[PDB]
Amino acid sequence: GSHSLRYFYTAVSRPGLGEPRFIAVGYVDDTQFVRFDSDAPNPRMEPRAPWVEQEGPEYWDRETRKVKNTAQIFRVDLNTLLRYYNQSESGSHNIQRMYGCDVEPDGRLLRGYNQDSYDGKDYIALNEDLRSWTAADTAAQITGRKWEEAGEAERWRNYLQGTCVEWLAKYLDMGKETLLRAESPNTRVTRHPISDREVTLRCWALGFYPAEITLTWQRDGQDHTQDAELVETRPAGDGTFQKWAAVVVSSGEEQRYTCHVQHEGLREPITLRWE
Amino acid sequence: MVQHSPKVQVYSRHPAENGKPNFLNCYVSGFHPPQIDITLMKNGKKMEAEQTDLSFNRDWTFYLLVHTEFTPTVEDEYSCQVNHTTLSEPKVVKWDRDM
Amino acid sequence: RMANVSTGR
Repeated sequence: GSHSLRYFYTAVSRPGLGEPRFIAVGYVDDTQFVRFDSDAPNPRMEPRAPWVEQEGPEYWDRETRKVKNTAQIFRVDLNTLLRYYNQSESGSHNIQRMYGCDVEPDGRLLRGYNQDSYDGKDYIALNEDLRSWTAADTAAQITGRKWEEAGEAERWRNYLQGTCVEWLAKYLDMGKETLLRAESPNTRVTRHPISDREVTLRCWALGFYPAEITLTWQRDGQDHTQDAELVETRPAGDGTFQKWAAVVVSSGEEQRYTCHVQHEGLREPITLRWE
Repeated sequence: MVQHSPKVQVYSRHPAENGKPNFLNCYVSGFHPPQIDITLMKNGKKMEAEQTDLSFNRDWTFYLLVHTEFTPTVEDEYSCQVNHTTLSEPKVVKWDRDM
Repeated sequence: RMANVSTGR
């Protein structure tokens, strides 16, 4: 189906102690593949996936050069916003940026995006047309006018339609053995008595990729997902994901309940019940 | 000043089997601001662990994974302790092999 | 590949 290349920047000021802490992380779909952390004597862009290790020194030097320059602009940006908002230097502040491209199965662009924050709130965002900006407050309006004058939207449009899509295709081919093959969930129903009268039935989905999944419960062939407790999809730690959904049932009535699992890896959606 | 309190999940990578090596996870998400204290514990005492690179969701809220290898037993209690500016006291979530 | 360094806010 659809695929994405995405980057996430975070900068956190450190009052009275030196330069801001800057973190950059890159993702292809749900898989992280690059990192940068400013907290090192000589920090570099680094691999976080086996399939990107192949890239030569040229690649790593260019990414490192770009990320280090970005870290410096984020440092000046934090200082600039202290002036815009008339805020004390003594208090810590933070700025985030996330951007990326979503493509169709054949490789063609579906959408490009870019957004900036300040202290956990929307600051400025590139519009859908990739030609204009939406500013969230009067400080962001200063930035907006500045970026309009500089022709910033054109550079983003060039990157998102060009470099972003092209390199995503390269990444997908480089790691086709992992990125392009869906990993089906291992599924089971477990039983946990609460008392002689009540019992918890928990439906497990383990070790799946990608993260998107649907867990639903039925009773007597009727939907009762509204009664279930569903945990947020969580990382297993090895690049796969986990999720469960549980219902409290009357003891003796467990055969009336069915858990249904839908995931991209499954040729057929599975329905399970307590054995 | 727009803040969000962290959600916390504590869990193993594979289904727990007593005396068999495994991996213990503390997944913390939906929080702002980014500074946070996340500690995995064995019997109320800190385990030395690892914390993933800071990342965030579309709503700007951050998520982190703190993890270490562990071998579950009948007797040992595992937990995760989370401290954040939004919280009145440390959030302590016990590990339950059935969740 | 990332985008190149942005213009200041």
